[PDB]
Amino acid sequence: NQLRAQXALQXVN
Amino acid sequence: PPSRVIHIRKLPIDVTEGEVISLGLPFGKVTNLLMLKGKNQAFIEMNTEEAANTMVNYYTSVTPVLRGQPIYIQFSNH
Ligand SMILES: [N]
Repeated sequence: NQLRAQXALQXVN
Repeated sequence: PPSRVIHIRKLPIDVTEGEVISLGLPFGKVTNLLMLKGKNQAFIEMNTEEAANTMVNYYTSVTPVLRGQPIYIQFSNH
């Protein structure tokens, strides 16, 4: 989902 | 035209979100991402278009590869 994008986006950011 | 978001084709079948993000990290912050595992493609959005420029330029000389498989990258209509 857009769920796994965002969590992985956030890890890095 | 150069845009913030870079379209990506020919991606591996189980390509992790992490992996598509780790493509534009050498060139700046990744701000957003949409994966289309159904068409083996994805979109990736960078903080600055100028980061998206250094992106495509680099990956026109160095093959853009994700775990041994090369992929095809290009600008988009954002
Ligand atoms: N972060």
